[PDB]
Amino acid sequence: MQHITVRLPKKARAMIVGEITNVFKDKYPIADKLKVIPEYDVIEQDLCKLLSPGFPKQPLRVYKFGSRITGIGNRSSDLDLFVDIGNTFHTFEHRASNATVAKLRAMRKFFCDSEDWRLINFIEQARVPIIKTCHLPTGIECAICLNSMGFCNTNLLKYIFESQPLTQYMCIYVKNWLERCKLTEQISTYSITLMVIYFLQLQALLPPIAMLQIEDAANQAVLVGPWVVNFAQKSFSELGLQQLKATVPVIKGFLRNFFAYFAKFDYEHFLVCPYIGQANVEIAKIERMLHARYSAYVSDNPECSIQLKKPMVVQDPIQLNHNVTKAVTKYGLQTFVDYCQQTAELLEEP
Ligand SMILES: O=c1ccn([C@@H]2O[C@H](COP(=O)(O)OP(=O)(O)OP(=O)(O)O)[C@@H](O)[C@H]2O)c(=O)[nH]1
Ligand SMILES: O=c1ccn([C@@H]2O[C@H](COP(=O)(O)OP(=O)(O)OP(=O)(O)O)[C@@H](O)[C@H]2O)c(=O)[nH]1
Ligand SMILES: [Mg+2]
Repeated sequence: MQHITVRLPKKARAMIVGEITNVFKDKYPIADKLKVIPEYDVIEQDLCKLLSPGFPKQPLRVYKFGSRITGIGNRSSDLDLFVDIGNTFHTFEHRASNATVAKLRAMRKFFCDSEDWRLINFIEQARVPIIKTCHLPTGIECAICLNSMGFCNTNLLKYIFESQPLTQYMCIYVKNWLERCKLTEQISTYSITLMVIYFLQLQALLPPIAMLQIEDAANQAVLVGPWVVNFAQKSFSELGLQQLKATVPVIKGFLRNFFAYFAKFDYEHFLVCPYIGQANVEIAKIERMLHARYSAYVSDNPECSIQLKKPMVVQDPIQLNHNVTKAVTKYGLQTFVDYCQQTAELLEEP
């Protein structure tokens, strides 16, 4: 019923009204530690040893990505892995090719037969097909794919989080909030990460991604199909952006404003747009504001444009044809908005 507000789940309410310190006391130091632990080298080595024989004359490289690597993971987080077999890094696949699916199918048997791996699930129908498998010596669940784009946006998030740590604290908070609100079926960890990034861009605390991707005599694009996946690694001092120390008061204030902002955002006409990094980016206008490679890509592939006829539009800042919240329904959006409203209220000072 659209005339009634969806009540914030008690599990979320107890954590919000509870101290924000308890939300980080343990979570931030764990997340920081998990950016680099020796277990990941063991996983990398075991994965290469396992898979090389199946692809004998081909280069093979493992790329770690996802929340562990960016610094918002916890001990139960998966480890996301991109296996590059035969220099596919720079090849864009909107949906996986038959050749990609064949390689993933071949990889399945290796994990099945190995004593060191428990095959959990082989997901073939997804946008990004993945093999979910537990590395038994470490106990870490690995999510293995053949698509480089997540690794690319992981390196962007890592730069953002390291340059402006407030961002990372906020993402740890909002990730946990999403879980306690039971919103993860429609809004992913990565979606809410992009929302935090966009919010802070509007506070002049983060640069637009477009500004990091100027193509001139000094800087050339790394391309994955039509997408520019590199970025200038400028100091924030050179960018002219201040770098805050995240304290509990500071985080609490930015979080209240975050939820207040997305509580009142006009999802019918505007999109969350970390590429442009400015306020009030119109759904009606975004496609004309993108780089010429986008226009050329869609002109040749009109079925592959960003999906804008959706309740909630959050555009990936690198894979510009991807609305990462395209699965949010009308009622799921109302639920999100209602939860944001109630959360910002509980974060007010007296
Ligand atoms: O490289 C990736 C990409 C995505 N994912 C994660 O896989 C999960 C499922 O991905 P989606 O949320 O996109 O839903 P889906 O499987 O039905 O595929 P589409 O609707 O987009 O067509 C999501 O939680 C995503 O974050 C990865 O783990 N690795
Ligand atoms: O829509 C999507 C979803 C996911 N991804 C890419 O897949 C990465 C892994 O997608 P995950 O679903 O594993 O999320 P996450 O690792 O960021 O956080 P967890 O819930 O696992 O702790 C994401 O961090 C992103 O790089 C996309 O590129 N697009
Ligand atoms: Mg992950």
